[PDB]
Amino acid sequence: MFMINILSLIIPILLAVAFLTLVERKVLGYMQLRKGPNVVGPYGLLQPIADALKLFTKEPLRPATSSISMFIIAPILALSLALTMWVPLPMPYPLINMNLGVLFMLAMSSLAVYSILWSGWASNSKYALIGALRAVAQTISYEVTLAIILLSVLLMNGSYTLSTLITTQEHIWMIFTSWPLAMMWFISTLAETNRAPFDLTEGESELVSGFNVEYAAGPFAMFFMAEYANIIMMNAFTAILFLGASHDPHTPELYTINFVLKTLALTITFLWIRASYPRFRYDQLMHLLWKSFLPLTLALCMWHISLPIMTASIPPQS
Amino acid sequence: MNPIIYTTLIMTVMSGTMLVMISSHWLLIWIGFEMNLLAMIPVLMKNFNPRATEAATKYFLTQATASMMLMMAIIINLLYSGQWTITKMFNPVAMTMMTMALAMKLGLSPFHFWVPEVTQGISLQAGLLLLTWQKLAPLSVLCQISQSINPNLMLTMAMLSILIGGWGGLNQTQLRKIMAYSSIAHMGWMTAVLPYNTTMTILNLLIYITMTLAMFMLLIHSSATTTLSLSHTWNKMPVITSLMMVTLLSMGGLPPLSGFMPKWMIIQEMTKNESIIMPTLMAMTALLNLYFYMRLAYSSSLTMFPSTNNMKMKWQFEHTKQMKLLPTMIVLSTLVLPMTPALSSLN
Amino acid sequence: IVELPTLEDLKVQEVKVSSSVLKAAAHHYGAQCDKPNKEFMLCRWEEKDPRRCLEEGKLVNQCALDFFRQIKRHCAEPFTEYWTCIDYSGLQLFRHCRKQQAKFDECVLDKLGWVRPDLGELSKVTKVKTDRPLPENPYHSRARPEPNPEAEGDLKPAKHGSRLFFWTM
Amino acid sequence: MPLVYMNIIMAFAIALAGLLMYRSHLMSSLLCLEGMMLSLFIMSTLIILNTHFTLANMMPIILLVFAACEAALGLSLLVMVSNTYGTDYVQNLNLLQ
Amino acid sequence: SMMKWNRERRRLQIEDFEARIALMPLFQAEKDRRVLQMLRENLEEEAIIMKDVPDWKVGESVFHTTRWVTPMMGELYGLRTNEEILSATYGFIWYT
Amino acid sequence: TMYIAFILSTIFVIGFVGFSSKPSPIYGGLGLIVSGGVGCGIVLNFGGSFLGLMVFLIYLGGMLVVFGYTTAMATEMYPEVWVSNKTVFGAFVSGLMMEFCMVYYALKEEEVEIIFKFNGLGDWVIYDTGDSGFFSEEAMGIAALYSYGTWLVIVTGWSLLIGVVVIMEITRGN
Amino acid sequence: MNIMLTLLTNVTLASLLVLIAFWLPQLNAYSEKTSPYECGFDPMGSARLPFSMKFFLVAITFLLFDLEIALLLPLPWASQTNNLKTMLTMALFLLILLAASLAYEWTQKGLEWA
Amino acid sequence: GRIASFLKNAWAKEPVLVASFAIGGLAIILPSLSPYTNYAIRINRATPYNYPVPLRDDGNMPDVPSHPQDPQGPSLEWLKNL
Amino acid sequence: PFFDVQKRLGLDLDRWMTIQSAEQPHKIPGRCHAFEKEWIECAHGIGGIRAEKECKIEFDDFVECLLRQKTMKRLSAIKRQRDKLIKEGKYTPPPHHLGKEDPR
Repeated sequence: MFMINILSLIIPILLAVAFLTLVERKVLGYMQLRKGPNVVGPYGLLQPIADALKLFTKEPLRPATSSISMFIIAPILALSLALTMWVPLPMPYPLINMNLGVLFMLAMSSLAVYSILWSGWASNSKYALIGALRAVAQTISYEVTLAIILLSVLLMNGSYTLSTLITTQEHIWMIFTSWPLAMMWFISTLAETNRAPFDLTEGESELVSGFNVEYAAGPFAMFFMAEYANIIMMNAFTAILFLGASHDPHTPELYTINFVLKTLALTITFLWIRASYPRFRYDQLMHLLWKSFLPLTLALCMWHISLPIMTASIPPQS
Repeated sequence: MNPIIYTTLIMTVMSGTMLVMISSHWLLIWIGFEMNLLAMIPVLMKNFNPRATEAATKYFLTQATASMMLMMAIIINLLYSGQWTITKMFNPVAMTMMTMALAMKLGLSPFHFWVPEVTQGISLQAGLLLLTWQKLAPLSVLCQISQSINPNLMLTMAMLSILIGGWGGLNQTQLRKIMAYSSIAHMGWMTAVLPYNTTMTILNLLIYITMTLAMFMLLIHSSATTTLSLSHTWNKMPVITSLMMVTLLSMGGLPPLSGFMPKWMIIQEMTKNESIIMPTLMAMTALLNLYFYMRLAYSSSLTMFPSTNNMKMKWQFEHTKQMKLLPTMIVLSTLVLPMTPALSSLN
Repeated sequence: IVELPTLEDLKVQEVKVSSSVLKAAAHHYGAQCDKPNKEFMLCRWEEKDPRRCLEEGKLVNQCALDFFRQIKRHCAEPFTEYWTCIDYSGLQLFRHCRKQQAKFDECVLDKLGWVRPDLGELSKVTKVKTDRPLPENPYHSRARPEPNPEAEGDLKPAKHGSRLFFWTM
Repeated sequence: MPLVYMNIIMAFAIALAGLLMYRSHLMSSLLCLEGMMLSLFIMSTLIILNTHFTLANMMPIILLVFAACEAALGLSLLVMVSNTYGTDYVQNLNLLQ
Repeated sequence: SMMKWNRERRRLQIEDFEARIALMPLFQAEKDRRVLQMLRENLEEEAIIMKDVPDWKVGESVFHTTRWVTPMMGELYGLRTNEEILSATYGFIWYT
Repeated sequence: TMYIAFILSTIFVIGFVGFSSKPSPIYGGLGLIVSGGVGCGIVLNFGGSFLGLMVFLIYLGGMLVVFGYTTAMATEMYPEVWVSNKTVFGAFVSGLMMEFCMVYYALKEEEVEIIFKFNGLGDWVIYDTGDSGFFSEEAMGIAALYSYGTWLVIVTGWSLLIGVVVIMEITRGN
Repeated sequence: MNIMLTLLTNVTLASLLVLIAFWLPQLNAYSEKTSPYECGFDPMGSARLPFSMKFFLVAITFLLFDLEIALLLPLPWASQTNNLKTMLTMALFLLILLAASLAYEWTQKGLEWA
Repeated sequence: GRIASFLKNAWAKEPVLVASFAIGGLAIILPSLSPYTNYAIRINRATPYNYPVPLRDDGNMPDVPSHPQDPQGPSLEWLKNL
Repeated sequence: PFFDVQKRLGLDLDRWMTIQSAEQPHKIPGRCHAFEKEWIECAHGIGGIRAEKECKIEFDDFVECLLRQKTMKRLSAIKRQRDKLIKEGKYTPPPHHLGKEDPR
């Protein structure tokens, strides 16, 4: 019956990305004073399914110039990995007890953007190619610092296994120990997921919906959907990794009741970022990283390498 | 590229070979070549030409595939004996490939085709360094795996290197390509005797390096390149053409000269092994190798090709930036013949 | 052609307590059962062949049986109250329960009367007397082939030296 | 030797023959070379996993490094050749094979 | 705080290592007898199956060596049901 | 059994069949993606999980992306699909028949005559007991790299560093 | 097994969404509707060569850092080795070179990104 | 003297980088100073993934305890007090 | 020129990584440590040449330790033999439900 467990992991999350869309227009609406979607609800609630139906019902043309195979395979990979990254996530009990699933989170995250590269390559359009390319730039440029700071915050939990990361937070929370790395992790999740100030992949006014343009109905729904999969997912990831909680094994549910709060509390923040800052432009986007984030990530890294020895505080896990 | 970086590259090449000459573990040898490569390519790219670029493309492409086959054959060796120490290899299908990989690294024929071309693409500095220092490391490992070599496979490339090192030498004008066929020919003589007795190899190696240092220092001293360009030099600084003659003859191995010492020890060693026919063919072809050294001598010192007028002003201006190491590199590469026995110092 | 023990001669009634229950009390089990135990493993690491030490491998089984027989008549309800607490976690972590261990360890330290070893104690290597010979050559192996002579005298000067070709001296 | 190893070795042989059949723009060759690299990696790691020859668990990753490293270099040369042409192997300045 | 908690967890860890380290030896005994058992049994099944072959020393060690080897867990499951083999080798890795 | 590791080896090899054939670098990049995931899976089956995830991360998550940059610099109009030429497609089929002959040899169950003998049967057979304490062999096995193997760390550091220098001294020249 | 099963269910799920995406609207594709978008007016030419040294000049540096972090990964486990003073220098060492490499790029003006 | 002055300058100019060098070097110089480091390595001597194979008796020796827990082997409660 | 400076200076910086045994972290045994140990103890003053004669048997057993080649050809011969008996013989009932689960 493991299969029904998996299905039980995949349906609720898709429902969550739909209602995530709706919340996005809501909050992001009230920042603007204007109310968000409302009339169709009554509280808007029925909207996202009407939305998705509007999409899938609508004709999804196969472009004349595009090669078709890449053009179809890319969205598939997008939702694929967007969902697959969810499996080893301790809530509290992981669906899979990977010995080193964090590293796996990095693996999925790193194959993610490759789909963007195909998405813009097979699309054949000028905007497609240029936007896709700059997209891959910002992405990788952030995955390096990404993985380093994640390393440095992992020296002290003990090991790459995720469940232990609960155990190592049975009191103080990791964040008080190494918040600056939490900042850089936050922003790196704010760019790797391609979000608000780090907005370039969509391009928007800069490049009229970026790479995603030539995709029409359903595949567009897939990239859109998968994008929100990554946003909520890196949010949850940050939540478990920098914000611990009380956990009685006899009542696991209690913990989850807490956890969705602590993660939702993050996701909303991205939206409340979106309502706040103009995008960086491709120079500065990479400037602040290579010039400014990174060296601190290193100095902090040696520092965190060095605390366990000076403090004689080396974490247990073999 | 400022000297402070250039010197770090060249020193890390020296290190990248020294490492091969030190480590016993195989992985450090493949690391030795691998580090050697990365540090070898950029130095070919100084000055930078539309030509030089594709020169480096050739060199990298062949060295990379060679290093690949080598690592594969190491891994196969490990699979069938679980070792990393150099020693004997324990699986002929692997061993022949380690021989092939090294055969590319020396540039022995029929793998040789890259070497005459690459030499064409770079200045005589980077050229000389390529034809001497790069010849150390792969030989440095062949001496260590002389114990189990499959002599047939070695002598075949060892001969064919001499024939190809001959016939492709009669044909060219511009000197650098000729120096390439000279070296590609001497490597046949080094790698020939290797199965039988490594000390003769290392002797021949020393003579070869001394020789090609003599030549390339001379070509540098006159900045000649194409044969005709060399032809003018007899009037300006007659000595150095009058000295290219000799060093060329020492390439040719006319017997009073030092360059005869290699061949004449080699012929000894192989003759103890019987194998009497092979050195006869080899020594006969070495003649063919000599002949284009002679023709090149005719362009230069023995006869005066017509001078161009513009040369006259150049007579007022002495050459500068003297290269200290040169005179000794001439003299050792010539007069040393009644000092063969000292070869036993190499044990 | 390899020698083997008969299918029967090895046979011994198994310990059949579950692993969680086993672990709950094993911390004492090391403290009490011991001499046969270390005799056993020392016997194993000596000659490597299992068959050689298989008998001691029986003796340890029965020793452990006697250990639990000593257990069940006394502490049990506190004991079950303990390992039931522990088996509930799939990490088998000691930290999750602990308090019951107060019950169990006290009921034993009184009613059957002997102390639990401290955390820094079992790990240390133990001296062990034994009567059976340490094996001649555990690897069996073979002869070590005769080494080449390291013969030497002193160096008189070469008879004519550098005798190769025309050189005289 | 178990058949799987034979299969990976054969993947090497194809990863070489592909490099040497060698055609049109050379970027394909840097690919084929990297594929070759990957086959050697996997063939090594399976072995170090086999015999529990634990120290050598360090090698494959180190192997990977330099190998990837040279390939990382290789693209740069391609750039230069791409810089003057828009790459193709079909165009070579040098004479005498 | 991280120092305190981390050290303490190191203590409960090392104590857990004493726990396992106390459990170990009899497991060694069990795996021992079980191995020799399976080896005997499979050897007997060899005596039945290969007996038809005119020329077949039965159970011969491939080695010259007298010494025990601890068999590769391939021959040890030379005839077992496929499910038992799935339990045998991949069973850890495929386990969650 | 499942022979799953072996069939993964087969998909691996055809991954190199479509890859070693040379039909625009981008599709070859796909070829190394497929062969990449298949690779990490295969090495995962012996449980050297950390390494399989190195390659699944460091290689495919690194390389083939930068190749997804070279093609932006190379491309040329009308890149060829595998089907787009007789020699390319001919080559792909040329790989398929050979590897299929190998699988047929696996059906033969006889030791392979090619090059050198392949002992045959299932992969599982070579496995031995993996018994250990609360640590995988791999973990401390690679952890050894720092404390117990400083020399390699030195030469790798030096090498990568001066490799960056080389990239400089090539690109700056223009 | 476990993981392969979830991979299969995910990919089959997505592929199912694709098939219900195409074989459903059931309407009229035709030329010019299917022509590539170019903000109205037709393209001046199919996508070619957006060449830039400023791509690889940094992207290669990405690749050579990613190889480095690949060596950083063993660290958490290496931290528990019996002899840290033998280790610790190296733990710092690579990071220095990482930084050093960057530093060298930092000021040879090789890091113009963009 | 004056060299201190351009720290005010750099701190005015590139603070990020300044903090970076600060902790980045301090993390290297500091560790040798800390006494706990000697304990730190010591802890990892204490924990035994591998089994402690017993040694045969051979005339006293005698610091090796012959178990049960003879007070002859290493003390470890020093660690317990931490 | 196998300079062996690492030996003369005693640095040993390379030597450790060599060989199946030779001290490994947490003293984890090689899978084929024993045949290897014997085979190397056989190998010293004999040096290289005579060593490929006299120590051949040891290296052989070490080979089979590495590849398990011969035991696989045998085991394959048995399993292929069993098919011939598959109709003539029913093999063993317990494999299916014997005391092997009682066995621990």
